[PDB]
Amino acid sequence: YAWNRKRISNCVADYSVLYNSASFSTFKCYGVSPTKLNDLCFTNVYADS
Amino acid sequence: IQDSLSSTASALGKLQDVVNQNAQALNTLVKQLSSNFGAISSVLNDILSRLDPPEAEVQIDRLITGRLQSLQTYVTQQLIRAAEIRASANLAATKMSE
Repeated sequence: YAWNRKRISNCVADYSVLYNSASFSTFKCYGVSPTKLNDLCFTNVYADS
Repeated sequence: IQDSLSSTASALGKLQDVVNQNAQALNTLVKQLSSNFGAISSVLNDILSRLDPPEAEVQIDRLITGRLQSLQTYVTQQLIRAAEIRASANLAATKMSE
């Protein structure tokens, strides 16, 4: 009910590590395939926890 | 006649209309490339560089269907216009001969 939103910008993100980390039980991506994340550039990334 | 042609600008409206119609049809056909048609994006490279195979076939297919429809409409319009222009050209040939 009070989800915390974190801002991410001005950095390089190596999503390969996150995808390969087996600790993540559920890893679903809708607008983009998880594998392709390493060769894209975004205006900014929002993280909600 | 020389003075009228040199002064008035609307004399050749018959030819100007043909030129404008063709240019406008081409402009519409080109602009049609910028429509999503329901896909996530209207850029094939962006679709391919974001989604993966099996997926992204839906997006490519939506774009294909939309663009194919646009091309078919353009070609049908061109065929009808060509028929009209051929009628005019046959009339002009008859006028020349007679």
